[PDB]
Amino acid sequence: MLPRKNLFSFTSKDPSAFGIHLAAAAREHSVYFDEGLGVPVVLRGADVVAVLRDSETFSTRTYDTGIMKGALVTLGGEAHTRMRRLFNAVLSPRVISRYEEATVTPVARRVVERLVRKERAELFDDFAISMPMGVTSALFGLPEERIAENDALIRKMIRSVVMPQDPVVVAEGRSAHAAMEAQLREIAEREVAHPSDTLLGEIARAIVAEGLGEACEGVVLTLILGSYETTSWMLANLLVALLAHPDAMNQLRQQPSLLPQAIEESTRWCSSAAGIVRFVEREATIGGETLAAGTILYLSLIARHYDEEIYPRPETFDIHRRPVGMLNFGGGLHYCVGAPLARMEARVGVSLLLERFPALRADPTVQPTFSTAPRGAAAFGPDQIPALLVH
Ligand code: HEM
Ligand SMILES: [Mg+2]
Repeated sequence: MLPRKNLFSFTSKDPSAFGIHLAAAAREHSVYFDEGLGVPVVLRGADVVAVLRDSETFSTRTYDTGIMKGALVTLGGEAHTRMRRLFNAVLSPRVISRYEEATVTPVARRVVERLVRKERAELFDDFAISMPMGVTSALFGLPEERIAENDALIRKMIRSVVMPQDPVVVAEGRSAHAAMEAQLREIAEREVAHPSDTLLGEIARAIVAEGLGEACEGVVLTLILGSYETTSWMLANLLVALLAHPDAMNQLRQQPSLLPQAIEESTRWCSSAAGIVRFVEREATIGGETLAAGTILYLSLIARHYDEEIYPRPETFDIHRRPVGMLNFGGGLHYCVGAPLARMEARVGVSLLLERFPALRADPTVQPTFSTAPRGAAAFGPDQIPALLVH
């Protein structure tokens, strides 16, 4: 018997209360069975890093189902190394800067332009969502007239990865996947005679450089599923961090090149990634508790961020902290391959929003709530981001 607690149902109006709560609980026990999640959880940063380091004992087997079967994150050993090299090549710094100029800036400009005559915004709906809706179709040569349809298809895929059990929902994921696959096949087949300038174009060419033909559609769908919702929760909590710290927002105006390190601090102070899951391949012990072969284990990617031994005054948002060793993108073998795109999109989007709305600030009349199921999503974050845009 693990000790048992219910820490993930915690809600609050204070964005830092949950990380405080987890770090307090971790002082009491690192490993505990969370009755709200239904699984054992590892809290302490050192235990989480240790689990992530030992991929042979703690695998990604639980992910290897439905539309995720055989995908990058499910892979270990040599299989992962080979496929990971392909992904790394299509998200390298040259590619990131290329798509900064060709795709993300134009999209960010359009998104921000829409707000220009308005007095208020709810920046989750009006920015955090809008960014990846525009960026994903543009990156992958998907038609503008299908953006809503494809949003619904992707949300259905994502639902199926969250509800691996339910065979109707999985079945709906599977169908949505096949419609996306058909659009993306059609686009990928055109690349042979008419190579494009899109990212889906660089992928089709990288598949050949590694001698694969691994489907182009496959790579693209992995990137879509890994970015489409994550991006919105990262943007959402960046905006929270900025709008909640008018002293910091003042410093950023004075010195715009501080934005990247401000982003790094937003990801420590208010990470959107609550946790990830591992499969215990052979009995092991972590923080003194025994974990039977076959256990499904949840790793907190937040508690480390609030451990005062690692980050002093962790409750305080400091844009000069320059923190490292955050867990928001994971650690080890499966460390997020998309992190360069996420960082860039956050920087580009937010810089454009800030420069366009000198008066941008929190709206004092609405009290967002923070939870680990905001609007049902698998994230940590606010239910809305009410802002004032004028004077
Ligand atoms: C915006 C914020 C993002 C966050 C917070 C996030 C977080 C994560 C985390 C925690 C993992 C590790 C999963 C595990 O170890 O179980 C991961 C892996 C991954 N992420 Fe992200 N990510 C984000 C953006 C993206 C983007 C933009 C892409 C695609 C462009 C993407 C694609 C992936 C892929 C493919 C993997 C698997 C990597 C591997 O197994 O080698 N992510 N991400
Ligand atoms: Mg790091």
